[PDB]
Amino acid sequence: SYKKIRSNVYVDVKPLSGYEATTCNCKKPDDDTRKGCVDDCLNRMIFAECSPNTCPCGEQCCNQRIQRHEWVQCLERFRAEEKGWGIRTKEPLKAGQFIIEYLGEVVSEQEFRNRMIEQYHNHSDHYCLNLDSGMVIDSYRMGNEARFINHSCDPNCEMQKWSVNGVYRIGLYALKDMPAGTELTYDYNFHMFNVEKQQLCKCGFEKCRGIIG
Ligand SMILES: C[S@@+](CC[C@H](N)C(=O)[O-])C[C@H]1O[C@@H](n2cnc3c(N)ncnc32)[C@H](O)[C@@H]1O
Ligand SMILES: [Zn+2]
Ligand SMILES: [Zn+2]
Ligand SMILES: [Zn+2]
Repeated sequence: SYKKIRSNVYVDVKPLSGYEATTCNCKKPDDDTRKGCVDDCLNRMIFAECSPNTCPCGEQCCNQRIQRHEWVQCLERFRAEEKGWGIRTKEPLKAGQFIIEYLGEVVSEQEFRNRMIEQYHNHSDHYCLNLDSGMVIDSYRMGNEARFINHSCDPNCEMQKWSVNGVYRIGLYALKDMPAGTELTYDYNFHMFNVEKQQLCKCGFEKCRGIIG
């Protein structure tokens, strides 16, 4: 239970990326149906999204996925085995594919530490990612479906920090091909803000670490 938000809620923090000037030099394809900025793209290489009114490809550019909230419509919440409630795809997914933005409240470290002590006592789950410079996307109360995605020691998805119009935002990308019905997973230890509490890992993998965080 949470409020669904279409976009992040900025509380007491602004996660400015520091860089702004972005022009591709990767060129428009003549076909309307063929995508513009692919793996060559200068901006994509530094994990920055193109700006629509400056990009050499304009509307052909597929390096604006967060900006344009170009999420996938497969995602389905389901009764996960031992893990509670998880999320899978009804449709096959290819590697490198943008899946969903991770949404929530953007809060400072002290604001989150406050919320942890003041409000998130005797809580069995942990809904938040490190963003930047000790800023946190908290999704305990507000967020999207990306909050139901479980941990794996062997993940098929990955949280990527992007500069979008001067602002850092986190997007979920596939690491491998995934067929219909398969649950989405990522490695928490990377992104999850270090909390004193530890949890047994039920990801069910040969070389499972046995612990989360
Ligand atoms: C961000 S929530 C994920 C959604 C959660 N499954 C639910 O039902 O709301 C993280 C919590 O899910 C559970 N969880 C996620 N991955 C797990 C795993 N690999 N093994 C056991 N529990 C897991 C843990 O209780 C963890 O605190
Ligand atoms: Zn480009
Ligand atoms: Zn572009
Ligand atoms: Zn594991």
